Amino acid sequence: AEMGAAACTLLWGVSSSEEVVKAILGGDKALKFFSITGQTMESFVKSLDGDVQELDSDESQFVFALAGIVTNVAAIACGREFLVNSSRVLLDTILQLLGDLKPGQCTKLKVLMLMSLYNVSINLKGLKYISESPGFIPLLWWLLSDPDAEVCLHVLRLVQSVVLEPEVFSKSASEFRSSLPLQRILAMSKSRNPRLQTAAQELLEDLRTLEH
Amino acid sequence: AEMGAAACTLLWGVSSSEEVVKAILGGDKALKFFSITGQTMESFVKSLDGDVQELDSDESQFVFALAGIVTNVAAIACGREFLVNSSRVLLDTILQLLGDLKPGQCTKLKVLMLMSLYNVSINLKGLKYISESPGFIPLLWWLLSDPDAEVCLHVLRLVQSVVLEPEVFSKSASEFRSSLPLQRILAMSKSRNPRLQTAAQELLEDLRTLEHN
Amino acid sequence: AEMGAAACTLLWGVSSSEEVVKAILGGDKALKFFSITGQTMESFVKSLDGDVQELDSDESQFVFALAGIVTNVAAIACGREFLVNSSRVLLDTILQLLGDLKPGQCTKLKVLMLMSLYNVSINLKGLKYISESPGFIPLLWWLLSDPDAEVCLHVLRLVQSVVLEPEVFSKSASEFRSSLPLQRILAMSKSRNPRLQTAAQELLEDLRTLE
Amino acid sequence: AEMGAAACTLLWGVSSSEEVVKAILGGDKALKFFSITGQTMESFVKSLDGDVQELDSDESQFVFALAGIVTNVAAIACGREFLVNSSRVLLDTILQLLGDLKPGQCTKLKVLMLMSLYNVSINLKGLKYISESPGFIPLLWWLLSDPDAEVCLHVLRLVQSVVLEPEVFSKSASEFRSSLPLQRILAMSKSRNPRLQTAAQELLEDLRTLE
Amino acid sequence: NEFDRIIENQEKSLKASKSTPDGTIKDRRLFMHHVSLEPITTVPFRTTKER
Amino acid sequence: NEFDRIIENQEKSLKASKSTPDGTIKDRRLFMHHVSLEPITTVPFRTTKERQE
Ligand SMILES: [Mg+2]
Ligand SMILES: [Mg+2]
Repeated sequence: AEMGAAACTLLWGVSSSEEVVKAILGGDKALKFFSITGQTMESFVKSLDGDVQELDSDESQFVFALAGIVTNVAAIACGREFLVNSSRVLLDTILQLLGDLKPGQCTKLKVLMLMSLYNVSINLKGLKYISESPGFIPLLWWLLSDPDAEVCLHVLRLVQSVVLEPEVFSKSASEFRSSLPLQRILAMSKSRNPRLQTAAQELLEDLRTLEH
Repeated sequence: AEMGAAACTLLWGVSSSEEVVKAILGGDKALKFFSITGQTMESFVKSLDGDVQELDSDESQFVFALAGIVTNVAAIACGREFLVNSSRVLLDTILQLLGDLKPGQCTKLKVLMLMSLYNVSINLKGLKYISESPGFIPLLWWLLSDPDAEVCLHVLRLVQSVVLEPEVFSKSASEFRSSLPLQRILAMSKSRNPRLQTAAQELLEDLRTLEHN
Repeated sequence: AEMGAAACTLLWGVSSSEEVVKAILGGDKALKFFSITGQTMESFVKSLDGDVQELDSDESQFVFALAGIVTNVAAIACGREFLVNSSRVLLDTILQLLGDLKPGQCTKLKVLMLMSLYNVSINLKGLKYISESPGFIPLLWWLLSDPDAEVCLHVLRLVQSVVLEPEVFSKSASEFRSSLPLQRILAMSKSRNPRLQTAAQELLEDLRTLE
Repeated sequence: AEMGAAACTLLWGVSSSEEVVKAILGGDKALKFFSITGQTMESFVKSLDGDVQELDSDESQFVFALAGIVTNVAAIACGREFLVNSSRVLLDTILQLLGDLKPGQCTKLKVLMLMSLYNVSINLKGLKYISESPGFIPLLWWLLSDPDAEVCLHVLRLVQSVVLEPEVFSKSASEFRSSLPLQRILAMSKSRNPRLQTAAQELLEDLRTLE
Repeated sequence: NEFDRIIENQEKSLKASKSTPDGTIKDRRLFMHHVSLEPITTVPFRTTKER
Repeated sequence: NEFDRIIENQEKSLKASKSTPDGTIKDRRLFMHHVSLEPITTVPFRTTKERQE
């Protein structure tokens, strides 16, 4: 339990290098690593119906290392490419767990998960997969109602990534912008948190730029 | 349980890189990792009531990943340097577990452990620490009584390593002439396995040349 | 054609590195490199209908590069591991093509193919997969009736690899050894080709040692 | 066709390593590969009927792998050294294909090609060769009339490399200053995106300052 | 380390650019006239602060 | 390597040993008292158009 999280934390540290990411891609075949990662993350959040955060514990540290590794892998071009081809079930689990986590519950896990979804959205197929996932727009609205500013920032960063780049750019992406919580984005553009204010400011400038 | 061994196995794979080994020692969490590694290896050995190992699902693969990582870390100059400064208890555990494991029992674990002791011996302080450990010479001649050729090869390689520093070898004098299994090393210098044959041949050359020079 | 073989030859050269081999094992996902390799090798031997090898050709060196890359991948522990888990169809194709190629036809291709099978046999599952493949013993007999000494040498090296190691040992391996062409191995043990004579001698010692 | 692009794509992946680039150059088929590379790239561009930038399903992925490999080789000191000494016909082909490709056509190919010319310009002889090529300055301005920002960025990066080291700049100065577009480069000095913002800003602090 | 231009102004160093099959083909062309989107690389938590 | 025993003999060099998950677990233990089986690494053909060095 303690040994498992220590190994995962070391792996999270070394996964910041492309060379290590290439080496973990391929290893998932005989270990089922990305398949069992989603199961471990799913098992963790389902184990805590109550309690907002059980921090410092080796159980949370283990899943933080897991989401941190998924983010660091997705940060590398072939890593996000591998995830959207092989580990679509892990992406499903991340998207599901973000909607299953109530506001204020496991804030650091939600940020890490949102950072991996932004990274996979850099890949063309990964953007298609995330945006076309069930209840995606209701999820964006749900995550923006979180009181934590860092969570809101990473939802806006994902929304900006989805807004940019043609999703055919005809009426599929035109309807997407209309369905955003524009009232909340404007409230966050006047935020006292400077990182959040600038993210909502930049997303608003992008939304206004693409307005017909 | 399954997730823990999968992460250890990935770490074993990437630990073959110097760049990854430096990054492991650089992160302030390696010291905890190496202290609990020895405890996990000790727990695994004590849990075996002989038998064999039956490639224990994510149990043997977990301790093999652990000994594999310790070996790959010690293979790097700053890794064997870190181990002899920070993880001396892990070295104690490796030496203990080698004597605790019966001949023919967990052969793959013994070669991974004997490989890491050779690698740490490459470091000057690491050679001092291993050679001055309690029943070190009785442990060497006994590990030679193992029927597996790969174990015998790595014992000879470790013996050659201490033998190659006649300053360190001079502290462990008398028992090196009294208890050495000259007959088994001689038999090894006639094996049809060339790597085992020349290891024993080269060790015999150095043993006979030190007693006279 | 010419460009395809030049790129494959370049890849064969760099595939002698473990670092390059690890990097090739992920690529097989998006572009099925080992799946299309077998198809290209299968297509090449099928194309030699009423004819034997042409050599110095752009098509000859393409499939040599393909079988050279499969060998160099299998030479690395995780490469042979990957092949027996992911590319079992490529192994099937290699074993099939060895039996489909008539003696004296595509000698350099048969040697390269026999070298990759020896390498995958180093992996425990790879040894079971090859030895339990249909018509494997008749194939060993067929390949030993090849006049080329280098082919015979690599068949004996594969046979030696199969003979060594448990393989249950309870008449599962006991019957494998008795079913080999011991007369041909004996004739090759007195061969005038020194590399072949020593392989048959070594195999004969191993067959006598385990008898 | 499919097999050729799969091998080229793998080679593109592993060519990001200096150790692989050294190993490639130390190969008998290396001079052949880079000679036929230019021919394959030339053949590809002389097939486009407008259509899409790339028609995809290999062919385009084969030539993207080819330009990607040339870029990754030139990124290594001995790789750019090799190219200017051995493959100056490939450099001629890259420069030709950049002028042959109309604006908006094969944008990803143009960026990869512009990246390899910047990389070879890091080598002293490589800078001399590119800057002294026919119609080089008219090519730089034609490429800057491309609507794609990434193409414009890599043209500015090459221009900056040429204006740095004033031995080569104080030779084609009469051609660069009395032809430089002040309605594209001056208008491009906009804040818009930061990597383009600084690309033209750094160029302005060197091109205008000639005193 | 010999035939290449080793510039004196360290602040205006020549830096070569490498490409990848997935980066060039499977990724979105995110260097645009708006801004460039770039990946996030996370680093483990340093809980209980540094000593 | 500030530490590390740097031996005064060239042929008696200390050489470190690294391990791999597949080499250690998925491979056959082919180092025996008979002989050691080892993989073959092939190198490209130098075509029947060999000029010189
Ligand atoms: Mg749900
Ligand atoms: Mg057939």
